[PDB]
Amino acid sequence: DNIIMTAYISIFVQIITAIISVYGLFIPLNFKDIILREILILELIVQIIEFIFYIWLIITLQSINEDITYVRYFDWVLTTPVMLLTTVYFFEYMNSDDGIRKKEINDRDYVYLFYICLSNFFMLLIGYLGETKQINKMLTLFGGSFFLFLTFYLLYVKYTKENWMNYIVFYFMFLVWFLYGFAFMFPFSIKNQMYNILDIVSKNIYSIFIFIVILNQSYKLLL
Repeated sequence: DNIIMTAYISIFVQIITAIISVYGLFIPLNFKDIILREILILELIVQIIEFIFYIWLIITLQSINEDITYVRYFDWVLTTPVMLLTTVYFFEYMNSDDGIRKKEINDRDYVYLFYICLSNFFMLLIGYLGETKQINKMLTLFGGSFFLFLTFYLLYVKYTKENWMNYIVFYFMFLVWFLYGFAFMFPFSIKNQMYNILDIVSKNIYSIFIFIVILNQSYKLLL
């Protein structure tokens, strides 16, 4: 019953986060802060895919007859590249001397951003092969972890600066994504409970963070 309970907890946070995010879109922004709204729009698009998966899950769990963990990959293969792009946009926001927008970043860096998303795709493909038992768990863990490390290395060396604001955002995200790999080791129920709660942290906490940064930047404009 704890897969269902953790799914409901995840859905609860998704709904409240979506409401917060929509109000966030309409907060007026100073010039330098425009990219924060570009990030929040993409986080809301991630939420649409996440929500469709979670409604599918709670309906499916009524009559589970097979191990449905692999179905998460149809969400992740869409959401995780968008989340890596929004992370790049947020690092560029933090670290850039004057105003920066996603078009400037995309137009400049599309090849490198492709590399990041291709590394991430290989991580997911290896996970999917392990989840569907087309390769053994040990090969899945080692190959998946290799591409997780490559993704986060490529992100670090291009987009971070050496300060504690950067270390918090980078290492929080790295640890949370690593813990999806940790979950892979566990039996059906425990693994799926872990994913249900991890999604709150990887997706919804990120949205709430961006909302609070917008509110902080814009508070004086609002009042």
